[PDB]
Amino acid sequence: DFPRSRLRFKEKLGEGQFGEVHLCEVDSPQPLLVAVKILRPDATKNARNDFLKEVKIMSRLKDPNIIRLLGVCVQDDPLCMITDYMENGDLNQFLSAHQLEDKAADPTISYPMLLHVAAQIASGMRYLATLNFVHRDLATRNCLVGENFTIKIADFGMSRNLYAGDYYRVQGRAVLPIRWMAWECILMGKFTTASDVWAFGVTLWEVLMLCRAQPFGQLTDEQVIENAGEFFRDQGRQVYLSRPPACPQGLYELMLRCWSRESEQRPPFSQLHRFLAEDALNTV
Ligand SMILES: O=C(NC[C@@H]1CCCC[C@H]1CCOc1cccnc1)c1cccc(OC(F)(F)F)c1
Ligand SMILES: [Cl-]
Repeated sequence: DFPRSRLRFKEKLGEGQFGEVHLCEVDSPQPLLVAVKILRPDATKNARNDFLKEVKIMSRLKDPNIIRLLGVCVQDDPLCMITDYMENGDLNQFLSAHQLEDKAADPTISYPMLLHVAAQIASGMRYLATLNFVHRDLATRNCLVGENFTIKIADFGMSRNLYAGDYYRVQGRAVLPIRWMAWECILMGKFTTASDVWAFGVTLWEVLMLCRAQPFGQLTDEQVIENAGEFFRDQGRQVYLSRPPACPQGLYELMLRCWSRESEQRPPFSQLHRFLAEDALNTV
């Protein structure tokens, strides 16, 4: 554990439904920067409950490419969660500020580095699958970036105003990231490792687009939901995300397998990782 007195709050990183995140300095660990989530000023009973469960969920997760809990605060202190500061923020903003390098002749990013980024996400999901842990909301907006393009999968929740358009809302219902969701998820509301594979396909599409466009960006929420119906009825009228310019055809055919109607035919994270780390290198 860790005493709240030993933290030096420095600035504000973001706001959540039941907490808020600050960049803090630690002088006497056991100039070290860390990210700390604490209760919001208007902390409710229900919010303290969700905060404590977040700590329990996060305490399961121990992998180089998954966010890790470095510690929590002593019991009689006001509640806190401490994790590594990821200095380049979320992956969506980060990739947005880069463009594909022009090998012929603003920071840039090469195709092999994009593969490297995608492969780390795949490895993190490989780990989650071994725990039978289902993420439920994989997307570039929920990945963090550290030094040297290191990537860690996290989960900000669905409340950030910046990504409001990524979630479909109906009064009294669960909030749904429908443009990342497998057809069975949209129709029946339930999430599996196989639907995480589907979301990974979309996330891989994002990375290869350098996050310059929303998935199915020219279609409405209602058209995206109706597309799930076309997967169900299986009469060849369903549509897919198109091949990104940075994406060679061999890699795109792997993306497409992530959107197979049958869950069993979607590739496991072990195979996705192997392709991204090895096979995709002869397509460079
Ligand atoms: O990520 C999760 N919760 C949010 C986390 C809470 C602790 C304080 C930091 C904050 C993220 C922002 O962190 C920053 C932000 C900016 C710069 N550096 C760090 C989470 C929650 C449940 C399950 C989970 O597992 C997996 F992701 F697998 F779903 C991950
Ligand atoms: Cl948060």
